[PDB]
Amino acid sequence: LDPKLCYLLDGILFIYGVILTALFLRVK
Amino acid sequence: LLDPKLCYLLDGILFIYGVILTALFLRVKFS
Amino acid sequence: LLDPKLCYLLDGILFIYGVILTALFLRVKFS
Amino acid sequence: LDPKLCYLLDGILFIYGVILTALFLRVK
Amino acid sequence: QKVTQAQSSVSMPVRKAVTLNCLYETSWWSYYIFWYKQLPSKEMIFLIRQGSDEQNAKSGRYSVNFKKAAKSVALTISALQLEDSAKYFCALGLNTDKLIFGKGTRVTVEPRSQPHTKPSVFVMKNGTNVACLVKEFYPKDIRINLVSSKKITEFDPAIVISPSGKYNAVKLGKYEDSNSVTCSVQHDNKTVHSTDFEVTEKVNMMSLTVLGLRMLFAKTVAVNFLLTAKLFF
Amino acid sequence: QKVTQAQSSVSMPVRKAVTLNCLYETSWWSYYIFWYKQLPSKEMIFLIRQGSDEQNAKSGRYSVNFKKAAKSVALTISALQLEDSAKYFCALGLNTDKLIFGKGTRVTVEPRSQPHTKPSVFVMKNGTNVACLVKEFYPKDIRINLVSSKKITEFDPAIVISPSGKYNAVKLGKYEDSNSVTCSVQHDNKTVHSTDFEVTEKVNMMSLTVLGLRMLFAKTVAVNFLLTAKLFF
Amino acid sequence: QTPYKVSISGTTVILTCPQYPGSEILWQHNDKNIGGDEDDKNIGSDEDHLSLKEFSELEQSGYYVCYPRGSKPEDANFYLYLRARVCENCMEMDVMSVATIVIVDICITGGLLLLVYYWSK
Amino acid sequence: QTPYKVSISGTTVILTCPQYPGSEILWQHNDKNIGGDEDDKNIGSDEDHLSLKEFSELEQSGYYVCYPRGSKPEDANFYLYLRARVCENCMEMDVMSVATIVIVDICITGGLLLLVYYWSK
Amino acid sequence: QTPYKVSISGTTVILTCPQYPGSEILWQHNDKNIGGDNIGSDEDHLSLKEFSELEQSGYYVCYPRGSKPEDANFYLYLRARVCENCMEMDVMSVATIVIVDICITGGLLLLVYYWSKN
Amino acid sequence: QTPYKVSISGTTVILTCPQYPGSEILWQHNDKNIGGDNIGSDEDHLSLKEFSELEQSGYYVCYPRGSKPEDANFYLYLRARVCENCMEMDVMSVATIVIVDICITGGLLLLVYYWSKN
Amino acid sequence: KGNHLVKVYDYQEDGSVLLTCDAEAKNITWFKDGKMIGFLTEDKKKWNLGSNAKDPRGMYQCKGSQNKSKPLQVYYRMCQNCIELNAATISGFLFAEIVSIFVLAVGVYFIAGQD
Amino acid sequence: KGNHLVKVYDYQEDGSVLLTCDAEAKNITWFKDGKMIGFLTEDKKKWNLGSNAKDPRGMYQCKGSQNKSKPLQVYYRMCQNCIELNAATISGFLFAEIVSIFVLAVGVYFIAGQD
Amino acid sequence: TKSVTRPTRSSAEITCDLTVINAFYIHWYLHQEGKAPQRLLYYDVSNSKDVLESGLSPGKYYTHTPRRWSWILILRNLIENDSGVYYCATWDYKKLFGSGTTLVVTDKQLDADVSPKPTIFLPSIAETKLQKAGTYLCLLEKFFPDVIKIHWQEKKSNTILGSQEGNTMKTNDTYMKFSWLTVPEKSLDKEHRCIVRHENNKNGVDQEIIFPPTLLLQLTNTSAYYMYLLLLLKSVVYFAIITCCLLRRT
Amino acid sequence: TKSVTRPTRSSAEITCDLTVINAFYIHWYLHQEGKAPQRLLYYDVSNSKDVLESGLSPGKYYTHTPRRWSWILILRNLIENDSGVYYCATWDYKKLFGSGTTLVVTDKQLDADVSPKPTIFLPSIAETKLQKAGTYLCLLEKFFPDVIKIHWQEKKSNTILGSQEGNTMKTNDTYMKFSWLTVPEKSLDKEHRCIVRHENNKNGVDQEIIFPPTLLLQLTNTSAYYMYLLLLLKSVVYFAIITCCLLRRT
Amino acid sequence: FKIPIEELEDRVFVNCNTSITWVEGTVGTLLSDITRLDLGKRILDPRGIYRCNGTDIYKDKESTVQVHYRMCQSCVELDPATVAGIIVTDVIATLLLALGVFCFA
Amino acid sequence: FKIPIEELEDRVFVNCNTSITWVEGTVGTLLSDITRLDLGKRILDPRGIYRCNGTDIYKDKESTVQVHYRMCQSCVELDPATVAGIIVTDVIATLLLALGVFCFA
Repeated sequence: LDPKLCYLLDGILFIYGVILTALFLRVK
Repeated sequence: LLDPKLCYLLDGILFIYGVILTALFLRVKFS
Repeated sequence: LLDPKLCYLLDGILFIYGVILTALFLRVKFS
Repeated sequence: LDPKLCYLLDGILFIYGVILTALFLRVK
Repeated sequence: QKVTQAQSSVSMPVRKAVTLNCLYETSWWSYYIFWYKQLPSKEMIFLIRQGSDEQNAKSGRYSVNFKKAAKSVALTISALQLEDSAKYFCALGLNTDKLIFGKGTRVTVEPRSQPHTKPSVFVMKNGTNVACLVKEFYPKDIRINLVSSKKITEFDPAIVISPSGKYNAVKLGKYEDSNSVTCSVQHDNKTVHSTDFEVTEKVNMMSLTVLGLRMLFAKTVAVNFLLTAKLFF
Repeated sequence: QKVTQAQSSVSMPVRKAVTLNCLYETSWWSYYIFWYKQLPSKEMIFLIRQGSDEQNAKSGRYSVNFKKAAKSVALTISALQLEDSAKYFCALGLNTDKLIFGKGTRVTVEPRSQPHTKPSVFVMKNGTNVACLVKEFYPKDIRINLVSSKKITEFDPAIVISPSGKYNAVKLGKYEDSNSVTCSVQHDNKTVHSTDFEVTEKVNMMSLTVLGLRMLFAKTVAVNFLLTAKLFF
Repeated sequence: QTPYKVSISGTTVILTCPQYPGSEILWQHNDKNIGGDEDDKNIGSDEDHLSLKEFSELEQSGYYVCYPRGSKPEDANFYLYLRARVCENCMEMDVMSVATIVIVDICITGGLLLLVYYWSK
Repeated sequence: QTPYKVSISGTTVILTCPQYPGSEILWQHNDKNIGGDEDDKNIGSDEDHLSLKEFSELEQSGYYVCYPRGSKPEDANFYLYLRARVCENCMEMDVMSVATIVIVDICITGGLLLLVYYWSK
Repeated sequence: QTPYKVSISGTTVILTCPQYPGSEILWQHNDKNIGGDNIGSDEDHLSLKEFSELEQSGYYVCYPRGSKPEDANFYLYLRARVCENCMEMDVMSVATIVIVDICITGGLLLLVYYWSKN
Repeated sequence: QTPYKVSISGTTVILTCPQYPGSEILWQHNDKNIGGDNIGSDEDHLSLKEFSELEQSGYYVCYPRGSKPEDANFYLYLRARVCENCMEMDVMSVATIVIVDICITGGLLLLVYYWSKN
Repeated sequence: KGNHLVKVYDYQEDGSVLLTCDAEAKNITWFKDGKMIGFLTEDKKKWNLGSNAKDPRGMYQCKGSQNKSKPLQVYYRMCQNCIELNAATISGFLFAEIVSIFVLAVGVYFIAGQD
Repeated sequence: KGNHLVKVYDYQEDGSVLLTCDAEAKNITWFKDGKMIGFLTEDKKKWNLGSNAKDPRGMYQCKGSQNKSKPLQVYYRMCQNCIELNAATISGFLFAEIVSIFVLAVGVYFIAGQD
Repeated sequence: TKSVTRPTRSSAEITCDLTVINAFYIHWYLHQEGKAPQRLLYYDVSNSKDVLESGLSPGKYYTHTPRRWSWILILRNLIENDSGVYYCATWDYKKLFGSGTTLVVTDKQLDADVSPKPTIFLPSIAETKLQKAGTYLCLLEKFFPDVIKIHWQEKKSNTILGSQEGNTMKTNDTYMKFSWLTVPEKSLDKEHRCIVRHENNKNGVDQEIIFPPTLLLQLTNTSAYYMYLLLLLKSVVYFAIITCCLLRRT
Repeated sequence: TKSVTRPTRSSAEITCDLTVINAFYIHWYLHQEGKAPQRLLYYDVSNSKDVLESGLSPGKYYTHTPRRWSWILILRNLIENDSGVYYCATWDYKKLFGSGTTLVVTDKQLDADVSPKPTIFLPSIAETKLQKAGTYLCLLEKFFPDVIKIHWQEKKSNTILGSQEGNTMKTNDTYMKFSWLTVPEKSLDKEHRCIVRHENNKNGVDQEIIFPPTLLLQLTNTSAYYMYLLLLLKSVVYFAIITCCLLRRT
Repeated sequence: FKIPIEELEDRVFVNCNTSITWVEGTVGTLLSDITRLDLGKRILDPRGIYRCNGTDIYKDKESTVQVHYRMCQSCVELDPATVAGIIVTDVIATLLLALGVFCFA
Repeated sequence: FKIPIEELEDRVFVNCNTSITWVEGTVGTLLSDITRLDLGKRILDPRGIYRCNGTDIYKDKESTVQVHYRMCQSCVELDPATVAGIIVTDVIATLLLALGVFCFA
């Protein structure tokens, strides 16, 4: 349970980073 | 073994980057 | 006890009202 | 079974009365 | 040295008396005469002993009549019973001596006088063996014939004295069908077959309160409908 | 009709030969001489039979020397073994006839020549009974004395031939203390007492490799994002 | 013969003895006096009444003979047999006594509305 | 007193005996000689070294006394007790020795990009 | 002093006597001894399964071993009537669903009022 | 000659000795006789269920009846560590999902490239 | 008895319980939880608690002319306010709380649409 | 023994196995599957196979001064490359292979839309 | 009493049960059919010698003492005219006798098993109402020595029941007997036995034949009392909504 | 072979085990200490009569045939000079003998129980290392007729073990024997027996003396090692796509 | 001389020694044996006057007994807190319903 | 005179006959009984110099023992094929990431 949480913490962190890069870059 | 503490060293790096782009995106959206 | 016969005294009143409005609604729809 | 039927007879009677009032009143 | 008993069998009824004879013959000057009885299970029981020098010996229900001038001695069994059915021996007779026995007489004791009763027969089977059972009856004139078209064997009846003083009899017989066989009896001029034997004060308030809440809800629906209709006109 | 055997005992070692003598005496014209042996469990076994009209009878390891002019007959047991330790009888002798036996001679067979070995004694108790046990030793000159200040009984030793061809001996003895008793042996000029016998490195690499693949994937996402952004400007 | 009207209201049970309305009455219960004994002041007689309070189904349920003055107790030719599940604040009410309140509630709710409608001139 | 620095690299275990740096040393192991025996050529001494290869946790794990020439073996007042899970191509590395490679990887990946950016004039 | 705590979960009654923490205690019911092995006599718990009213309703006495039951603290009197998978609405679940029903009705009709005025 | 074939399905080990097709054979394990009725001694199969490592790991000898086990062909040495409903990725399932992953990624992104250029 | 005097009389036609202090004295003084919540005169012996349908709990005791008695914790779960939470009440609770909210919301839509 | 000489020594602190040819001779000559895959000098007696974590299979034998011994098929499933295919790995394999393909396809849509 | 069934030209052991301490002479009598009991011999016990009769040579009768105060008469070279009942006797006066032992001397004409074989019966169905009783019947057959004793016992007791036997009728070469018992009313459905003592039984032990004989309405009124009190706190919320929306027009 | 221990002025039964079909004469021999085996008598079996020796009157020896082809010699009025070993014999030539039966005639000088009473021993502790073996010892005592047979058997087998007895030494009025056995190394901790055959052994059955002797982390690191190697062969496919789409602009 | 009113599980009998002649009330049933009467169920409330005659000890005396029962299971426990909290809000609901009818006309 | 280092399931003890005086190293704990010392866990790597005094046989001799342990469970098995195949592609990924940064500016 505790080793498995870090492998779906990085998933929501990858998807949140990609979404907030793609939506930040729409400024031009 | 050293696995459980070692795995969160990347997910304290992606949190830094995620809060950096949320702090950069809130600036270029309201102002 | 008097519960089973007593409960249907309201559902013979709502049937009266329901058939009154169906008889009033069929009149004001066709004619 | 018999005491329970009168408590879902009044439900269809309430809903049928409300629907046939609301649809009758649309005449104006 | 001879002992003679010229009596084959005797038949005497219950509570009567019986004399048994014994002709001894000897050349001694002082001897004893012993009486023995033999049960059908082959047991010899000493009954009475008559010493030939003093008077007549009696012991309970036994008595001995002694004729010293002749050669006759005689046993009396008074007030007979049902277990006086034995064979009786006369014996003639210090630790080395022998007894000289006679050939023995047999006493068969018959029951008393009873009124006549009726048989009331029954029947019982084991697949091929049958057995007519006859219940109590006093005079011994019985005929226990069976009925079957298919006969193999038929042994004789066995009439025996009951503890009531009457008689019972069993007659076996092996047959094939062994199910439609019914025995009959010709006792005492009247035939006996075997076919006659063959044949709550708060539940009410809770329903009243629920009806009251129904009548309140059907008015709080009406007020809301009437005011929402007022909002549109 | 006499059979004489004036030989009390013989002692002969293994794989040697022995002659036993038997002086018979009779007046018949044709007779037979039988030889029997008796085990210590009291069993008679027929060995050999010498008919007094034809030549010397032999059967296996047995041979009979016959002197018809004299009265001497003689049994030979060649190539001796260990179960030739019995008592031997001479008998003299159609279904009704009897055998006339002699008083019997005893043959006790001794083992062969062996080099001398040493005793190696032990001891074993049952609360009050002791028993010195002596292991294999060839010459029979043994003295199995025990040591106790408190002696009650001491039976004799029992020397018996082992299946190895040497000897074993047990000497019982009952005492009170029965715990501080130690047996000794004086066999073959050298005393033997009994006191000398009395005394997680690949799980870590897998987590390191998975972290390395994470750090590669977070750069192969970055290269693809950076070039797809270049495609739009 | 005339009955003994047993009025049971709440817990109070009132028996009436009209067999001797021109004399002074007493009561009995299992050949033992009750009423006119001037103790346990819930019970108490009148010209014909007898009022029993804190009534129970277990005790005080049997033969209630009411006889006048100068009368041997076994002279009367009437007895009662009262067995009552006397209750606390509860009354007998069947189905027909509830529909007659429902219909009156409908005719007093729906008899006001066409009067408020007629008030509005 | 000065320790016996036990350097365990891979499989090779090197003990240093600096207690007599002005003499010629030997070793022992459970009161039995080792080193300077000129057989099983993996082991071998020096001025202070002792290099044991094909090491095992089971055997060669005990008392390693190092004494100079002309010395009775029970004269020294120091012993070792070495018990080692000597491994094949593996080294001790905790958590803190991996984050210091991750941070250096970030600062050598992200220290090139703002230099390639500055090259482009 | 400290009364017997009784707790009725579903159709199963379970009761505790918190007067002696650690000892060997026994239980009784109209002097019919309950304990020693159906029914369960734990270290301080009694687990009366299938609690039908007409056979288990009376005098329960909790006491350690070696002691007389009449020299104990006190008794209980239990007259429970239990049902299968049911609750008992005190004012903890009838003053909770009434609060959250209004704070879920007003927390939805206001959202519909926003969504409809736009 | 022909070795013992062992096959481990899930947590259940099953092994065969293909040296004698039809006979009455027995099985052993550290001279603890296995066969004759848990565990299963078939005509040439042994079905070791619940194969825990610390009690069943050693010397298995397959041989027909009437023969001495030490006069057989050879032995086995088994040190299996099994798990419940698991696989073991050799290069037959790691060179198959890698092939079909690229031939399902390039077989979808090309379809999106068609659907997007239209 | 052993200083256990209070009993409870039950099994009658009506729903009431009665604490019977089996102790010979005059003027028995009832209690509840250490305090003197009641009192009694003569001519009555069994104190009344009410209905078993109203669940009389507590810890009752009495006192005669001698020393005071030992308690008796009465517990009555004659519930009657029990509801049966099977799969036909919690599934008929998601039909009076979904139809009603949707009728109210299809009303409030029109109310705010009129404004 | 009965011409069964090879044994395997195990149960130690480290992960390695050792084939012990219990046969008195000098210069024991090891094999594997009929061929002479190894050899040995003196001063060492137990041939080494490697780690149990690397799964040593085969059919090993030896040979003394007398005739050659009988084999011993070693089988080691100390797997460590096992993955657990329960309902939380095959259902977390349809979330790294659906999100990734949809991110790649929402990229390729824009790539081809730019052309 | 028992039987002995030796063949011709054999030996027979006849033991007597008469146990007497400090006897001096033990006489031996023989009884045959229609004759008298005659003494064969008598055995001195202080000198251990037999004194025979004036009729036969020695080598026929021998008195054996296996234990102290126990005697067995051994007969030798049995002929068919040796068959009868054998007693042993002692003086004290009177002369006690020793219960008899029948000896049967046959020519080995058995050639099969000669054990008594029961074929038991059950009471009729009509007897068991109009008599308050029932009767068993235990027929035995095919047994040779004819010294047989049938007696009935209870299920668990030591009482002898009132049985009523019959005559040992003879078949062509074997025999046959039957016994039967009537039992009263209230001891009827129990177990009964037909113990049969005989010489040619299996294992020596005599046979033993066993004989048969509302809380539903209370919950659905308050599970619907709480629904209508939760549809009545939504109509008041809606009434507050429409009143607040109507009062802003006044 | 067994023993018989009757007193003086008694009777003794001596049976012989020699089973022979269709014999004609059965001889009887007597062997005493330091004398020769002499014939006492012989029994004709086709006529059933004893033919005695020239020394005693009849009334001493009797040959009894209980069954066909079984013979018992009954002695009568035992005197102390009657004690010895008794054989039975038949012709065929040779003359077979019948294993002996010792008869002891005492004056009832026993006055107690004379059964053999074991007092068994256990191997020493020092024997069980430096010899790889152990030895038992089974001492019997207080038994009168002295015809005793000790033999050792296994825990469950029918083998006779290599025991080594001793001489039947005599106490003041009783006797004493001991037997002992050595067993090898790998058959040591099992059960062994010291079966003792004797006449005055209780219930007739001979004695039988019994002798004592993490996998959770390992799977969740490689189930996520193969996911990141399958998200790294999609980023290379996408890198090839964008590189092929960027190189067409150069 | 009273008239014994004996009890089965639900049958409230009337017993005599001479012929029961009904006067006035719930007749119940008859019964086949004389000097008896069945009144039927306990929860039926049987009530009536039943004169009987004398017995073998107290003859020449006509006796009379009324039977009266109030074993109610048709009764309802009216509370002063859930009746006066249903009426006093139903008058409020009626006066609210008579507000909109004004409000239109 | 050495100092015996005895073993429980995980306790690497230090035993003497006279008072242990710690010199230098991992002190572990103390122990209540004299002439003892506890060093604690096997996987802790206890290491230190602990001089002790003589015994009842080898008295007037101060003895000394160092304890040293390398029972590693913090160690990692570095391979020359999955380290040199992660670094040599991470340099490739870094040089690819430093291509687009050129490609913009």
